[PDB]
Amino acid sequence: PLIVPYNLPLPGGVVPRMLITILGTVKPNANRIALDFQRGNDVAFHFNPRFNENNRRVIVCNTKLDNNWGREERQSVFPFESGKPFKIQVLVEPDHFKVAVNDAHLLQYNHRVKKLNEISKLGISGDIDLTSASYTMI
Ligand SMILES: CO[C@@H]1[C@@H](n2cc(-c3ccc(Cl)c(F)c3F)nn2)[C@@H](O)[C@@H](CO)O[C@@H]1Cc1cn(C2(CF)COC2)nn1
Ligand SMILES: [Cl-]
Repeated sequence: PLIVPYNLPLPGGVVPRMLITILGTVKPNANRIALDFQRGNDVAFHFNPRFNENNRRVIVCNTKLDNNWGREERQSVFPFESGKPFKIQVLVEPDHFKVAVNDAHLLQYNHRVKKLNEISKLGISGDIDLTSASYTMI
């Protein structure tokens, strides 16, 4: 186990068939979790479970370019529970990131940042106990 915030290097960026697995436990009274796939200061893919946005649970996904947040893609299907162990898997495909949580498909996010081989860091932050963060090629 690791203390957040944690930054997982992605040397030479990401490539299709790369499967990034984040294991942890959601804190009791969790408010937010964030994964930030970064290309330098740009956030190619921000994955942001929010546990109480206007008393609703929502997944917010977005890209940050030149320090500006773009168009949010939102999803009400919310597989996380306060206090429970989770597995987030981000599978890099040619045209999108595919996200599955606890072995159930959650969402796809089309590549806005095109230079996959420059998405060289993954930041992990928010209301989790981080167990591990790793990747393999499928
Ligand atoms: C509150 O800041 C949010 C941003 N955010 C979260 C964290 C964050 C830090 C620390 C921790 Cl531990 C975490 F879990 C975290 F999520 N940092 N920045 C990010 O979630 C963004 C996504 O779109 O939304 C917000 C910012 C935002 C959104 N917008 C619009 C365009 F998108 C929506 O109408 C205009 N303009 N600004
Ligand atoms: Cl944090």
